Amino acid sequence: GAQVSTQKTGAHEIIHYTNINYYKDAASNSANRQDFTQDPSKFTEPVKDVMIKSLPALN
Amino acid sequence: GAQVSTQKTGAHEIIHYTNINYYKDAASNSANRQDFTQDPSKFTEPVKDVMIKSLPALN
Amino acid sequence: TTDQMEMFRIPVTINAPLQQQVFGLRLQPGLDSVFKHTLLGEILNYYAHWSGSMKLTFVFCGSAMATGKFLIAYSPPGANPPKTRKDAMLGTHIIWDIGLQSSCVLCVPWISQTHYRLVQQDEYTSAGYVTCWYQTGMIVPPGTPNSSSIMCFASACNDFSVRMLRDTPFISQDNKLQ
Amino acid sequence: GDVEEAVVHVADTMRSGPSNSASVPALTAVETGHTSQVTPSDTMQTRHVKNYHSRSESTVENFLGRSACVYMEEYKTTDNDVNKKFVAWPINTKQMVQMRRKLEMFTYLRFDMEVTFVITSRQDPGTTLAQDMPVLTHQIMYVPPGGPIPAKVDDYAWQTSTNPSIFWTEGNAPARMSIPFISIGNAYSNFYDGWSNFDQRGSYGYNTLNNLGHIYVRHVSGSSPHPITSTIRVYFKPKHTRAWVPRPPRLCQYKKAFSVDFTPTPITDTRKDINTVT
Amino acid sequence: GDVEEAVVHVADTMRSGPSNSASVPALTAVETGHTSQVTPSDTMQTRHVKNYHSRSESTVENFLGRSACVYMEEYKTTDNDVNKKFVAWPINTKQMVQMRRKLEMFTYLRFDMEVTFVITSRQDPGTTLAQDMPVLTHQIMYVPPGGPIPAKVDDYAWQTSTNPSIFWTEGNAPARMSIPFISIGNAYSNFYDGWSNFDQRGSYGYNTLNNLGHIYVRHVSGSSPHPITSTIRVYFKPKHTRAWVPRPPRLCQYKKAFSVDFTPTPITDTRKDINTVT
Amino acid sequence: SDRVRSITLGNSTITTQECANVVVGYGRWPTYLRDDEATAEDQPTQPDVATCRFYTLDSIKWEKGSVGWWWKFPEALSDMGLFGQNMQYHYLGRAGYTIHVQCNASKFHQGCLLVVCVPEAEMGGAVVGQAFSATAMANGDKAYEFTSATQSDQTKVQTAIHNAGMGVGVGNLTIYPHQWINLRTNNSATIVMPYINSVPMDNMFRHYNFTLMVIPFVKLDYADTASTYVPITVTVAPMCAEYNGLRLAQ
Amino acid sequence: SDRVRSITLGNSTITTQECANVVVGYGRWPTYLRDDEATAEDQPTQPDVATCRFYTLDSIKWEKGSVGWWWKFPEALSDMGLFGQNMQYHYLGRAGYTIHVQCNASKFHQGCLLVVCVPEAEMGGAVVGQAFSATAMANGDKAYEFTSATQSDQTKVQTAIHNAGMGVGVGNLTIYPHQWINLRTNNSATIVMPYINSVPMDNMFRHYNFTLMVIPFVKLDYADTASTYVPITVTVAPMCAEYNGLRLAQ
Ligand SMILES: CN1CCN(Cc2ccc(NCc3ccc(C(F)(F)F)cc3)cc2)CC1
Ligand SMILES: CN1CCN(Cc2ccc(NCc3ccc(C(F)(F)F)cc3)cc2)CC1
Ligand SMILES: CCCCCCCCCCCCCC(=O)O
Ligand SMILES: CCCCCCCCCCCCCC(=O)O
Repeated sequence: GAQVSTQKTGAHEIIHYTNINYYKDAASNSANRQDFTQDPSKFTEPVKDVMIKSLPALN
Repeated sequence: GAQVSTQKTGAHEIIHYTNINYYKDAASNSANRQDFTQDPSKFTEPVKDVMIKSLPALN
Repeated sequence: TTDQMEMFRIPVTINAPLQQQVFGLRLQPGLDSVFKHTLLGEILNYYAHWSGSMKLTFVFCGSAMATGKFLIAYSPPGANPPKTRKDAMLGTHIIWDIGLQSSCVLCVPWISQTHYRLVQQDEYTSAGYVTCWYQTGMIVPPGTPNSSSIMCFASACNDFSVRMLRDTPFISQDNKLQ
Repeated sequence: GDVEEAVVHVADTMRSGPSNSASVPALTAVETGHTSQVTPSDTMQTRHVKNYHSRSESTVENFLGRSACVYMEEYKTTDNDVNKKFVAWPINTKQMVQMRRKLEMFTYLRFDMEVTFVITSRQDPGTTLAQDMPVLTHQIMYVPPGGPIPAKVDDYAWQTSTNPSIFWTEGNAPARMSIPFISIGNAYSNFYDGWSNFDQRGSYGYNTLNNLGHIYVRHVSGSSPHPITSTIRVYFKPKHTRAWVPRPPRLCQYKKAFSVDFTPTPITDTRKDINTVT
Repeated sequence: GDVEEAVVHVADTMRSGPSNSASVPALTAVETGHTSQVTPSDTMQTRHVKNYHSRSESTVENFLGRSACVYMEEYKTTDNDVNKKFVAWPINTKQMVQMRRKLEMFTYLRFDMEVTFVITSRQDPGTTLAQDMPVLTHQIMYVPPGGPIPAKVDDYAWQTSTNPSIFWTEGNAPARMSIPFISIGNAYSNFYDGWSNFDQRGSYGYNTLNNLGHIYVRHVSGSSPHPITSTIRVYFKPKHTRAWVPRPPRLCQYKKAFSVDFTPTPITDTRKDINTVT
Repeated sequence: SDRVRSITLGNSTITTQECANVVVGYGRWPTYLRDDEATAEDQPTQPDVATCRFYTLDSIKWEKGSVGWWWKFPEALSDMGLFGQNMQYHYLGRAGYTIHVQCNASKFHQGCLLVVCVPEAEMGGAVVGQAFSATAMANGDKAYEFTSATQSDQTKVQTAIHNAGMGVGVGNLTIYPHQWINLRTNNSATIVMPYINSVPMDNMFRHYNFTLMVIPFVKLDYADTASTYVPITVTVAPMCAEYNGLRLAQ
Repeated sequence: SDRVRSITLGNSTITTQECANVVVGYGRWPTYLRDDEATAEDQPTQPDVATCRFYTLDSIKWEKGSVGWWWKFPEALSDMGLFGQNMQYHYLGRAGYTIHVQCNASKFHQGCLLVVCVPEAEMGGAVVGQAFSATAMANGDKAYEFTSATQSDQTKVQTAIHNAGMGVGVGNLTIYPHQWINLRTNNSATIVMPYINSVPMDNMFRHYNFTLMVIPFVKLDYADTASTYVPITVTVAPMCAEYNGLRLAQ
């Protein structure tokens, strides 16, 4: 019941670490700071009709 | 001789932990607070003849 | 109440002014004095949060020849409790008819904005009121007592639950027992 | 395979519509001793609700699975009175009200025990306090019933050869230890409605079944030029619990450590009238 | 298998050459509420650039995943005033400005909590300081809402049977502990534009939703011949965080711990004129 | 046993342990308007559990000298709950009703009541050739009393009980849907009335769909008891209500 | 052409020949509550076309010296049509909104307005450490005016425009859903706001879901014309409204 996952490193320069959970409550686990998904559309493009950057904004 | 079992978490939001026993006496083990079976019939329906909720209680 | 046992009986009379109130109470199972020391309130007082529906069962303990009808209504939280039967009947209610079956139940549904409510209830987590009114009145034949009594039973449904174990405030000591 | 791989939400609410039939779930009869099993779906229209609440925290294991203090006492490192330099406590769970009430909600219990000891020391006030003392050490002795009992701090009985003991030094973590189910019967009894003698005479009540032994504590060899006072607190934490025959919680305040004696108390508080709701 | 084997760089720049066409990416209309998605490649010639920068450190988990102090208070081991020998703090995150502002950038939050306690002691000045005291011990008590509250250092309420508590001895590592998501609602609310009573009266603002309980601290049994003062610091560290509805950061200085009251402030600093660049 | 009945509408429930069967109008259960019979074009509103629920009107006293009472609908419910508001804010309306009448007495009382719903119960004035206002026959939830003697005041309806204010024999009202409340064996009457009219929908403030009448055919009687009167209560619940034509209220 | 928009809710329609695109909250369209997120048990009411329709609030004047206005919802609609009645008669409520703001002027006028919906727009009092009643920030449909200078009266909210009564930079309100009304190319703004809260449902009389603000960033200006002011009108339409917990009104 041991998880093996990669660790943060450079771009092009054994980059593995092991984790085990000792407690029966999920709140005791360590921070899951390895997620890097993001989507700015909800705040940058809240319009109904899709607008193309190349075409004029209006007409 | 390691047990792997799930840990308490949310409803719809690696949820595993490992346990090993180090002592030869079962009294030294940790609390087994992961059991959630229950049956209120012994105290709520102690009658001999089964009664249906829909039908009248008497006659 | 000079006699403690009198606390368990709700008085009733024969010639009641039409549409009179029988009783009224706040729905605070863990804080109101009515439910404080009941078998349910005692359990809730060991916790901080609670949720689910409740059952109120009323039993008529009058004569066998007596008859009557009663209206029992539950009013969700609001700015004012009901003052008359017309106000009360707008909320959830049931018409109780006294006959061979001597008891009727009134399931108080779980209507709340939050998944849980505080045992130490406040204005934010208020729960409402429960009241009972005369529907038709009590009628008795000659040679019977002019008064009767009713009793109420409280229990939790199968969807009830509690949370956050805490220490009860009903018991305390000043010195070590010997 | 060097591994062995080893949740019950409350009931949901079903949609209900208008009804008009001879079935009457609302009416019942409490005279049978039967609690009604009606649900809100049986007396009003309801929507379909998926409920994820669970009763995990309401289990007896979790309810009783909390450490609670059961006894404290003070003893001095040096003093004229011999009896004041050590403690001797007959084991019992009736001393402290909170844990007593928590346990007394059931008639019979069967569990393992986890015991933790918290010890603190302080220097007594006086006209001359300047002194230097190394770290103190403490000994905890458990004497099953019938064993020898020490009569003074430096008695021979403190040389335990069979009696379990713990030696602890100040500044470290509190001492901890486990005890199995050590009752002669099949389960502990919080209440005992009976007598000791066969002719209905002698001791009465749960005092008759309390034969768990004693606990003794002392300073190993510390003897300061000036008095020093230490306090010990005992904490019990049931494990692997099982309970039978629940009983109503107590209402009157406790008054004796080995009796049920009480004073009559009102059922509950009062209000202006039966209609007052404000 | 006793193992289970479980990165997104910023956008690159594409080569662009001279252009002459009817397409006009530069011109847009902000009246739509739409932020332009143009890139430097769309308005000038650019070379091909492979970019390895990542936004790992800008995630909300890392931004809020730092322990920050939220409260400190002092209590004495011995004194004439009973209220001065222990602390009683209603839990809230509005006391300290840095963490308050960090949290107030979002409307709703949902996270687990990690609490760490730092305790230090010092001897009060006086005309006579010579004394010898063993190591001190401290107790931290958490009382959910509605529970009994101690009225003095040696009150019976300190015998926790259900209330979690921590006993800590000076000289060891700071105490640490975890708390799950304990809100009655689906998420914490930093702001609440509403009232307490249904007729729009009573308390107003986020003070209405603060019912997290209290924390109490005391010296277990330490009572020195001379006063000793101790200080406790509380640190919060959110874990497994989720946020919704971001809002602009605050500009005016805080003035109340349970209100949004403020004093008007200039938008920003000034300069000599619109053309000054030196 | 078939002598126990339970009715559940909306967030209200009615339970009777002592009742007869249930009469269903002319054999037709209330239902929504069909697509091939409608005339209005705009979508109708269907307040469901908010308007379809039991509403208890005020209670009356039954004395030895009572003659009878009547109520006119939906003017009786015109100012009740959300039903009244929805009536006020709409031009057209349509709904069936369920009527429940409660009356209980000991086994030593005697009496018989007739409960009947009369559709289009047009009434004539006391002084023939003299008009009456819309206050001598409907003023909200209050009940109007019949009279044993011939009415003489010109400002109110002819209340002769034996004619029922309609110029017809009172004993012939059995043709309409009805039930009897006999204290020997009954305590309540239940009638389900579908929507009856010559048009798919109509304004509820201008037109009285039907009238409810309670007449004691056998006068109440008792001897040597402390109870001086027998209260009567009426409960009504609209069914399958739908409204159309939103305008300014009133 | 994409510069013409038409919106049809209930028995009302809105047509604009001169408008920009439509902003949809945070990309979420209003919808009914799901079965696996609800907490209340009793069936919810869904007044459909009776509550979901456009309701035009009172109009304001835009002068050369105007500073801005704000409205708080749903207190603004608390006494409008059947929506207000249904709010009064129920304990819990839930609904999304569609906000339309109208402002038209000739080609020779100049000015820019910011239209933004601020959820949970908690406001502070003028005199710090002094409470205000529920009348200095919401009194029905009337609009409340911002102030250029710092507020001094202790009985009302701090109306400093540059702080927006929330202690934040007025220029940073762009983060919330918003649109601009520029007289050069625009006459109306449309915003669709879904239901945003920390609980599935809430009482609408105790809690202000969101606040609507209109701020002139560029003051109105004109020369040599007979028109002295430019009226502004606001129209709102609840969407997918459903209520629960019938109690006595008020
Ligand atoms: C009245 N209650 C009946 C049940 N009984 C349970 C119980 C049984 C045994 C113990 N032992 C505690 C203990 C004492 C001494 C040591 C020693 F230090 F000697 F090893 C260890 C554990 C506790 C409770 C409780 C009373
Ligand atoms: C205004 N902010 C709302 C969100 N809330 C989050 C939050 C919730 C609970 C805690 N608990 C801290 C804690 C107190 C006491 C103990 C004890 F020592 F009693 F076990 C443990 C943890 C903190 C923050 C913060 C306020
Ligand atoms: C309470 C858990 C203690 C774990 C102690 C360290 C791990 C010992 C077992 C070796 C790792 C194998 C774990 C696994 O089977 O997943
Ligand atoms: C006294 C037991 C000490 C155990 C030390 C940690 C475990 C080391 C072995 C790795 C885990 C495998 C255990 C197993 O075979 O079940």
